[PDB]
Amino acid sequence: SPNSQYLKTRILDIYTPEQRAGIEKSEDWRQFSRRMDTHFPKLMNELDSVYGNNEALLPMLEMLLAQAWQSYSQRNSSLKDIDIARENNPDWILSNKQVGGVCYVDLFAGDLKGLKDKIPYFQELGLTYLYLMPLFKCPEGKSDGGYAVSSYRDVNPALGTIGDLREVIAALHEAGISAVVDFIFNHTSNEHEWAQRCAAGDPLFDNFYYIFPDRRMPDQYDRTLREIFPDQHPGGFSQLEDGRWVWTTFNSFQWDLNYSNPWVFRAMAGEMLFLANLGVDILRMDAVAFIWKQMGTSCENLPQAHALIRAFNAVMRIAAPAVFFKSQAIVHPDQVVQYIGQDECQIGYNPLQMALLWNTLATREVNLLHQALTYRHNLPEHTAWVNYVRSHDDIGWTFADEDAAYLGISGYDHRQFLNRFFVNRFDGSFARGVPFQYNPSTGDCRVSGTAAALVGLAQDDPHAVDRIKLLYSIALSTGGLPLIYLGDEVGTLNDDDWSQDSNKSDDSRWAHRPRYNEALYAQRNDPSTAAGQIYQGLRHMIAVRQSNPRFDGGRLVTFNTNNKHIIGYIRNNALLAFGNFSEYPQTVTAHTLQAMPFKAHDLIGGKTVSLNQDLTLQPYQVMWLEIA
Ligand SMILES: OC[C@H]1O[C@H](O[C@H]2[C@H](O)[C@@H](O)[C@@H](O[C@H]3[C@H](O)[C@@H](O)[C@@H](O[C@H]4[C@H](O)[C@@H](O)[C@@H](O)O[C@@H]4CO)O[C@@H]3CO)O[C@@H]2CO)[C@H](O)[C@@H](O)[C@@H]1O
Ligand SMILES: OC[C@H]1O[C@H](O[C@H]2[C@H](O)[C@@H](O)[C@@H](O)O[C@@H]2CO)[C@H](O)[C@@H](O)[C@@H]1O
Repeated sequence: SPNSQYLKTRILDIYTPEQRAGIEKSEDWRQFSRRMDTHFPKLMNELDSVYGNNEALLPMLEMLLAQAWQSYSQRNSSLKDIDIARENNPDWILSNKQVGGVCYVDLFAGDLKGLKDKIPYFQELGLTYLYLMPLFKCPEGKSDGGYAVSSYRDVNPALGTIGDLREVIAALHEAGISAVVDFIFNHTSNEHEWAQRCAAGDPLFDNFYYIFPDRRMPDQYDRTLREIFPDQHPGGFSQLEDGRWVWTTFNSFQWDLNYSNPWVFRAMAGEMLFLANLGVDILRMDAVAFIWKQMGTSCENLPQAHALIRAFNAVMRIAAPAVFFKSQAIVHPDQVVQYIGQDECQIGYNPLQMALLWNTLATREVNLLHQALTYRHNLPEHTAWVNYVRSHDDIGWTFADEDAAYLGISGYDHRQFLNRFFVNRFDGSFARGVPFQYNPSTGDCRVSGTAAALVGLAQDDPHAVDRIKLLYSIALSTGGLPLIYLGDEVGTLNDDDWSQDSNKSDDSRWAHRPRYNEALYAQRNDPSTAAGQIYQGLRHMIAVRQSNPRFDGGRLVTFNTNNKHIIGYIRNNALLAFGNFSEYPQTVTAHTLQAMPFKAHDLIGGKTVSLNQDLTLQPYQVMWLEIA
């Protein structure tokens, strides 16, 4: 394998002797050169572990590195300052000051210019992180909400132009807000030029996807493949009009890119650099679990998949240090955490905590939640969880069967209950969600519906508002970067047109993808409305989280409350949080609190709480007690 010095000499060969001398003395090159030496070894090692002695590895690497230099050279000065800042502050992601929000530009603000006008609200809310859903060109009609990309360079015309996106990102930076977008690197739409040219037999795009002559291999692969959208098609393949079959983990119009082809890595690395120079701070690595296939395996979380992401990481460490990755692996907890690392994905969605928040509301028992916060919360240094309550996607019950078994709980039976409860098919349920992808051959099913709809706000359940504040309080204080599903802060309900919409009716996730509700937002400052109660409640926790250093970092120590309905944990050995998941008053005995100070200030209610006597929490009450 070649080394950093050798490759750098060849990168400079594109310059005339006179030009070369000038480049080598420039600041840009000095920085690039330094980063090459520091991070190239990792890049080479990761790529070698995946491609081995492939003849195209060296040629691809030099092409990519030449691109990396040009990209860094062109990179805007303001972005390079951010590169330096984060390069010397890897834990910026762990700061309690961070609070993120996510929205669809079209649903929330119409278009990019309209989004730009919403920035003042984002600052009002206190956001320092804004994640925007798929913005680029995609097939008209069904595109899996923009996740079927037909062009990584051209913005969806309905949203604006690439120029408007640049302006938006710069406006967010001016407002002290980081820009976060998806890096849909596991697949493209079947209308993408690469897909068309590959299928057409263009030699320049040979093996860019996984195409087969018949069902021989697809049937073999399907013996071990998990079905993501069983409603759309069985297994992981779709048939082309000409009779061939293509690997399609998700919708039939989404073709899995073939990373076993080094030129695919190079191609996508190029797209990553493009986004990088737009000033994107964080890239949501869509479907990281599926980027490597191997017959006989689930084709999820394979070693090469992890290696490739680490290879991508190195490319950013070299040509755009400010760009961090956000893993979005919704898989077994043991696999989820493997994507999180300083040299892989610095942050990642925490589906375990999210799924258990909802589980606890249904069961009223914090057992599983406590277990998770105790054994699966702390992460390696320089990494953090992205804690959330809801997202653009359905809710999956991704807790570990092995973990549940320890608690005497049958995963299969328990999920059946949860699914029934949240789709209002369980006596007394307050949830008003709808099913998603019920799989008759496995019994699996997921849930769609907004946070407000799932807690009973649709029917005006008197506990609805408190439930919302309770869930968000935990995502906001356990340690990690909290990501609010914009619209939740005012109690937005399900969209009630999706089921009638020809392009959405077969995807219930659209139920929880409502448009900006002018009426609810207009009530955010009115304490007598649910919108106001929710907004002020959440805004206060946001204010406290960001100004109080006791919430800093991502580490926590659980506290045994001795009450199966109350969750408890301590941050920095100075903040004791209690959360009552019961609709009835619940007590934490004075005996249980003997090690605590006689009195402590509750940052939530603002009152002084006595801990030398039984502490009774009202239904769904949350307390953030300063014990130090
Ligand atoms: O305040 C609301 C209700 O609270 C109480 O009922 C709770 C239970 O206390 C919880 O434990 C839970 O019960 C679920 C259980 O979590 C779930 O696993 C499932 O249990 C199955 C089990 O999986 C299966 O292996 C086998 O053992 O059968 C079990 C029973 O079907 O389903 C349980 C619910 O049926 O949630 C309920 C509901 O919140 C309290 O007892 C109620 O009176 C009260 O209304
Ligand atoms: O904050 C220290 C410790 O307090 C509690 O421990 C209790 C325990 O539950 C009782 O069984 C008894 O031993 O008194 C202890 C207090 O001195 C929490 O339960 C525990 O998690 C926490 O670490």
